[PDB]
Amino acid sequence: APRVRYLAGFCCPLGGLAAGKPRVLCHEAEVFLSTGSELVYVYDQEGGLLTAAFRFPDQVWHLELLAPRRLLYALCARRGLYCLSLDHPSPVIPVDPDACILPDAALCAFTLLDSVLVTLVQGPARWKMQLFEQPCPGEDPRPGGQIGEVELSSYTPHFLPVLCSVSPSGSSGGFTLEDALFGLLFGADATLLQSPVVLCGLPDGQLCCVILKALVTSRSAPGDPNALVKILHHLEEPVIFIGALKTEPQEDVHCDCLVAFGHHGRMLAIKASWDESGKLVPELREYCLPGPVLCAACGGGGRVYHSTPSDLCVVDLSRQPEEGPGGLPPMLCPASLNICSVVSTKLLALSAKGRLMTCSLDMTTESAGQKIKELLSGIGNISERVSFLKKAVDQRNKALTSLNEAMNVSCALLSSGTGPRPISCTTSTTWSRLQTQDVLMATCVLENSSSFSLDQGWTLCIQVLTSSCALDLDSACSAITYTIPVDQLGPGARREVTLPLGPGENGGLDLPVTVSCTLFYSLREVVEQEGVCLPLSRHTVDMLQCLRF
Amino acid sequence: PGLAPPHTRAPSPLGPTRDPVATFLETCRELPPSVASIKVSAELLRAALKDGHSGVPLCCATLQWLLAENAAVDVVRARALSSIQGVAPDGANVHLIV
Amino acid sequence: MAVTEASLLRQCPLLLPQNRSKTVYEGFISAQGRDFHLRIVLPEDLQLKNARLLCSWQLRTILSGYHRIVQQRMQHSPDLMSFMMELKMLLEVALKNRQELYALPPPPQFYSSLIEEIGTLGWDKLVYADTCFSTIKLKAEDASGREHLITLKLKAKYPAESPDYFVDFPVPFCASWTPQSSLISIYSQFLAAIESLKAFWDVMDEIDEKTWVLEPEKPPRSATARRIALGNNVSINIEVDPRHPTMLPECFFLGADHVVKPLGIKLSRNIHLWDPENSVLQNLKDVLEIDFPARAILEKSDFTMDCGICYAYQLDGTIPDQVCDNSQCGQPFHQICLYEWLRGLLTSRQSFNIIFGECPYCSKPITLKM
Amino acid sequence: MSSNEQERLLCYNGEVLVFQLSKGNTKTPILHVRRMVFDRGTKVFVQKSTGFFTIKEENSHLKIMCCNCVSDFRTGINLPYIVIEKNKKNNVFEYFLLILHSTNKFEMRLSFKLGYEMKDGLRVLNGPLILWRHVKAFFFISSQTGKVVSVSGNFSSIQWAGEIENLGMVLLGLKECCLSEEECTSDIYIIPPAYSSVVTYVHICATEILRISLIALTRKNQLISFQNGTPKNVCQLPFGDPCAVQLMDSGGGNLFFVVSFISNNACAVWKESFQVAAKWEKLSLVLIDDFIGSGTEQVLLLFKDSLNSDCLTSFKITDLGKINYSSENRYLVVPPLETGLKVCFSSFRELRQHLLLKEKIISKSYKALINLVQSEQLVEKIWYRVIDDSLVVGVKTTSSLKLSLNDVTLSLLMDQAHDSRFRLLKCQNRVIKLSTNPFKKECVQIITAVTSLSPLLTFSKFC
Amino acid sequence: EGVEPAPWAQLEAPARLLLQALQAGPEGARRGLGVLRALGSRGWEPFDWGRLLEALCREEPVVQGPDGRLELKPLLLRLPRICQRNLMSLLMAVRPSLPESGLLSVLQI
Ligand SMILES: [Zn+2]
Ligand SMILES: [Zn+2]
Repeated sequence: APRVRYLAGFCCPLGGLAAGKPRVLCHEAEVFLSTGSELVYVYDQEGGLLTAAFRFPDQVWHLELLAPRRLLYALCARRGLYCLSLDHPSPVIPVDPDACILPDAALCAFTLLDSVLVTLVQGPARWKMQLFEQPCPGEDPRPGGQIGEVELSSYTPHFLPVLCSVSPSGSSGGFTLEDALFGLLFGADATLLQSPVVLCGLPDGQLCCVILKALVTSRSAPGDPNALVKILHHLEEPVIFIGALKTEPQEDVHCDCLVAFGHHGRMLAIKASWDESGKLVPELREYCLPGPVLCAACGGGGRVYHSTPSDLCVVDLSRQPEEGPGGLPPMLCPASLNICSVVSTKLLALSAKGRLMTCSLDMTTESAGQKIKELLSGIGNISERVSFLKKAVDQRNKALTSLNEAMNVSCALLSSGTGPRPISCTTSTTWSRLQTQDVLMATCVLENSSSFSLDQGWTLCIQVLTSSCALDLDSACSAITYTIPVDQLGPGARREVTLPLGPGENGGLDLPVTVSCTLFYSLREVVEQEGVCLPLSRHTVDMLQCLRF
Repeated sequence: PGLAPPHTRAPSPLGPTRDPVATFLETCRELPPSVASIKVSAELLRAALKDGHSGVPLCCATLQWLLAENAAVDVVRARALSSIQGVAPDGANVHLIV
Repeated sequence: MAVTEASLLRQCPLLLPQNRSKTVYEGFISAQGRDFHLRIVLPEDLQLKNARLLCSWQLRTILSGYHRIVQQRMQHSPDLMSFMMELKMLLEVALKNRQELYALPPPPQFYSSLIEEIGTLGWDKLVYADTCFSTIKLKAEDASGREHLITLKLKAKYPAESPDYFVDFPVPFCASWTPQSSLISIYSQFLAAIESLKAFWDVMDEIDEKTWVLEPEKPPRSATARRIALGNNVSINIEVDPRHPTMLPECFFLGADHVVKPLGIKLSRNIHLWDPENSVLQNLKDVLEIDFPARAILEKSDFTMDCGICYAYQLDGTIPDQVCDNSQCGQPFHQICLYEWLRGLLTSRQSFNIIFGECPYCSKPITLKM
Repeated sequence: MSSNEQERLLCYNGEVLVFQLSKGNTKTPILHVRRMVFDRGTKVFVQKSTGFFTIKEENSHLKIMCCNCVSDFRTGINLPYIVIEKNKKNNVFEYFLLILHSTNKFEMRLSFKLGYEMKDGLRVLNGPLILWRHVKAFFFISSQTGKVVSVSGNFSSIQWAGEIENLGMVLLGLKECCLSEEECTSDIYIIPPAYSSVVTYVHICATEILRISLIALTRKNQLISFQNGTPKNVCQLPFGDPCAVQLMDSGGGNLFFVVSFISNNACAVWKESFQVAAKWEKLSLVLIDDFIGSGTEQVLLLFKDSLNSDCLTSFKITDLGKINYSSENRYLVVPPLETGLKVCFSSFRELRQHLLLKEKIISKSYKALINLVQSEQLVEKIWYRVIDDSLVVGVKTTSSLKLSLNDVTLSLLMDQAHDSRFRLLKCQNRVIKLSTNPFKKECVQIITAVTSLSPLLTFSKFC
Repeated sequence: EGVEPAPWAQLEAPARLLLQALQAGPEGARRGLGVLRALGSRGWEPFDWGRLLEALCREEPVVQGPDGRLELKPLLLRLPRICQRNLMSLLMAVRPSLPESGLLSVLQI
């Protein structure tokens, strides 16, 4: 009867908890959690009380879990990797540095297989992938010696890269494909050897796979990069999430479809085709979703459960092959980042506020009447706000057309149809008289011949250039500029403006004087550096016009 | 400007909607047409407008004398117009009939 | 305007030339209170013989099966302007066809006012409403205790325009619709129409009680027609004018040409002994000087044992012979009729001297061997 | 409310926790917790569990001071606290910070034990942390330290308190002033001191690098945005005396600022367009949680205690959207209507996308417009001074611009949204070439302009 | 290549009989009647004339005359000419029993 329920919420910062880092992991009703602080939490999933609380040093960056071995691996940021016996003889507990193994310190990201550990180590520019044994007998929980390192030569530097395990059928914390796909992506080597393969997405968005049978090397026997790591598709944004998906749904599920995500939301589904050549080709799409995407998961039957920062949204891929677009719902759950999926679908979270919460998915007399009362009121709430948005849409639309007349005017002027039809401005000279003295005025007529009504946003500049030939002594006044807003000009309609050009100082007027008239359109005015200025006429006032008889 | 000889597009004045000090104050801090008329003796106006230029006795000749000082009197002499709608210094319209 | 400098702008406001050489337009196109994405590339010249045009998926869905239409239009439209005209016309069509998807109603009026007005009626009356709240169907009671139904179809604005009214009874229904008129007004009108044809219904009631009505079965309130069988293997069809029901009807006779004569003659004799104070049957019994049988056979009354295309027995020695392999149809046919039916349909497929193809009435596999 | 029998409420992970001191007779008063939850089947609040705490000393004047969540510094875990005063009539006031866990059981942490009565700005914060005042003297008792401490700086009113990235803790009381609550004392990009007259409560919401996208509200019943103290998007509030805001989210984009007022009233206002969406009255209290298990915040309105001498009668819970819940067939009508509501929802959410698409093309089109007309930085940089009744604008050129070959000018253009009027705007253009340590070698060519002030200063301001 | 299905292909099945029937030479009109009595006898005793009367007026696109001229034709002019002439016969035959709203839309065409 509560399709969503709360367990415990945490010390957030402002905004709330960022992405990459935090992790949730459910065991049976044992549950595990990194809030991307130094602290990993353990909850009784029946009763949202805490069993077990752990302090590490420095900011936990990722978890995994081996159920057989009853162990948890926990990456501290600038330290190496600390492993915990789950029985583990205040409910707060520091780790001792004993539980430390491979303090490599320079390691971002790691995964598990069976008896194998795969780390990914930051360096200088070249990231290299390392690989260690992991002791299959219940022993001291050891690394062993490194089998394998290579350079992700492809990779040259907030966003923590991620790795994945992909084992084919017959041969555990990963994904099995169907042998058709497995074969299509990686190829024969991989298929033959029943090699579990590891996919690294990287902050660039680059999604590289590596074949773990093939990563065995020594000082006398180094990794070649180009052999050994290969590069599948390059999303141009950081990678949040990889999985595989059982489309065609007709515990070890044999998936058919490989799923990637970006951050800004290019997602990438991949499938088997075998089409049109009787030959295997991989169906690619690169759909282009909403939002920053901020965690993802896979749940029963071709359904991805993902976050925007708005809302918790979900996609279907189930039903050519896969699909034209993934147009996509929420379920009206807020931004949880840090999601997971256990299959019975019942998925679990940490809410971007700070919240640990568990989503379960799938006539009376007169309180039918109260139902009606309420339902109208709901629509009475919505409708207002719909309407709001239309009016906004009006402003937007009117503006485009408002712009559209701008593009049309601009284009007509930049064309030489050989007569400056659309807008013209004439200038012409007029001896006035002031206080005593005869003065020279230049009348500046703007005339609209064309249809186009020079709306608000438009504005006229005139510039009054003295003599040209820049001097030894820089004059007092190089030139003057006058500038006016044009309003609503209309077709046919006109403005005139007269200036001074004439002497106050010296009785001193020297020629040629030129007056170039021009137009700016203001983009902002209707609501990178931004306007457009457009060049109308350019008239020379010479010694002939300034004569008077 | 409506009566004006050229019938050429001159922009309409619409002088400033507020004072700059007034705009300043409003921003920092957050109908019938009025009439007057006169009547006057035709005999007085006759005897005075005699030196009688030409033209229709009264109303039009009254107008020629009330705008005798205005430059745009000889245009109203030609069109012999007894009622016109001028503008002002403060941009408002004002309609005067005789 | 004449030119597509100004006519274009005036007819496609929201299509902006990105490019100076007015070759790429992009933005929105308007249609029916609804503005939609459009991305319309030209080549180096202003030629639609080669042009790119993509949609949002929202538009392509809405120009479902006009795709080939619009490709043709692009090759055979002269101008961009006329092409936009054609396109907007073409949207208007699409949406006016699929009007079942495309309401936002004006809730503040709509859904509330409907509850108001239905409240004014009373809550017993409504029987069906479709969940688009388009169709509502209402119930009315005769003085005679007979149920008659009324469909209303409602538009986007119910109270502005007439509701479309669909009803059974046989004379053309008239509803004085004002913007001030409402459901109670059309309700009153409907009750008026019931009480008016009251006599016609008492007459049809009387017939369907006392007699072996044959050819309409569970007859609607629509029907004016009542094919009575009488004695056995002879029948009379009686069509009655609703305004003057009691008045003599046009009546005529099916069965044995030998048995039809004397009845057809005695009718001729006794027709002036019709009277509109007694019932149709109380005039017919004393006009034709007979009684009718009171359901002489109620189970095998009659199965139209007829072609179900031509509605005749004996087409050129062929009998209704050819049948359906179905319990729910069992409709006979003729070889010739059914061959000329199924061969015309697109669904049916032809083997050597056999046609497998859909029974006309029930659309189930039926086989014809010539 | 605040007394020996009187209670307070609060919210915590869907549920509404009821703290009630109760005079026990054998003894002194006891804290009794009811942790209650909304059934949805029965449309009421059902007790889900209880907790008690036995108080020792046979003294009166026991008093709740406030209740909220916090997040403890040891664990990280939002816990409901309570602050109790114990007054012995000794001119002594204890002030306990007591925490309740999962277990419907408590833990005392600070006794804190003053002699003078505590009042004004008591606000409890992250590392369970009590900060108060008398006569313009701020003090704080962290639960790490255990000891009374004084705030170094001298401030009037202390509007905001709370943790941020890189700092740990902060106080904003004078908007310039930007403290620590470790080493008592960037102030750079806060709201203007122009606001400092009229602001009476604040509420940040987002922070980056320093930049604080923040809200206020004023004595004048306003409500304001700021992105680096840039006052955008003002609303107006219907009642007077606007105390505080919260936030609520309510599903996609429906984000509201739910404001409590001193006149026993409240509003919500619709961020997306600063608009009052709704107004309520008499509001004994308000809390903001997903009381349903939908996954979107709702809001609870409690109505007055005159009705019954009981708390959670007269209540009302809503989204301001799909949910409104509260205290002759008709049925064939419902699946129409419900289905109806749901379609408009699809319409809201779809127009919302629609609008943004429009915006994006518009933007697409200016940039199209700007490349329609058409890299090398010809001009360094703009500056300006005021000389008396003279606006003097200038700039610095680079090498690229040869004044030998190009007559150049420098106009100004006013913004018409201010300038309703045709005043023509003039400016005078000078070239200034200055030789730079002549004792290759640097010439400084600068172009600059002038015009008058009091023409522009019509609207207190322009751009 | 040049398959077109009949214009009434998409319609509710009993229309599809009515107009399938009226395709067939001058006794089309009885066959129309035959159908009406044969659907008073099947389980939808009514036949929703307001369905069919909309469908007739609603227009669709055609490109005829040259290879290139776009037009909007209603159903009535688009469907088989003998089905026209008999429809129209049948509608004098059941005029009383149709609503006016539809009829007038038909006629105007
Ligand atoms: Zn036949
Ligand atoms: Zn059949």
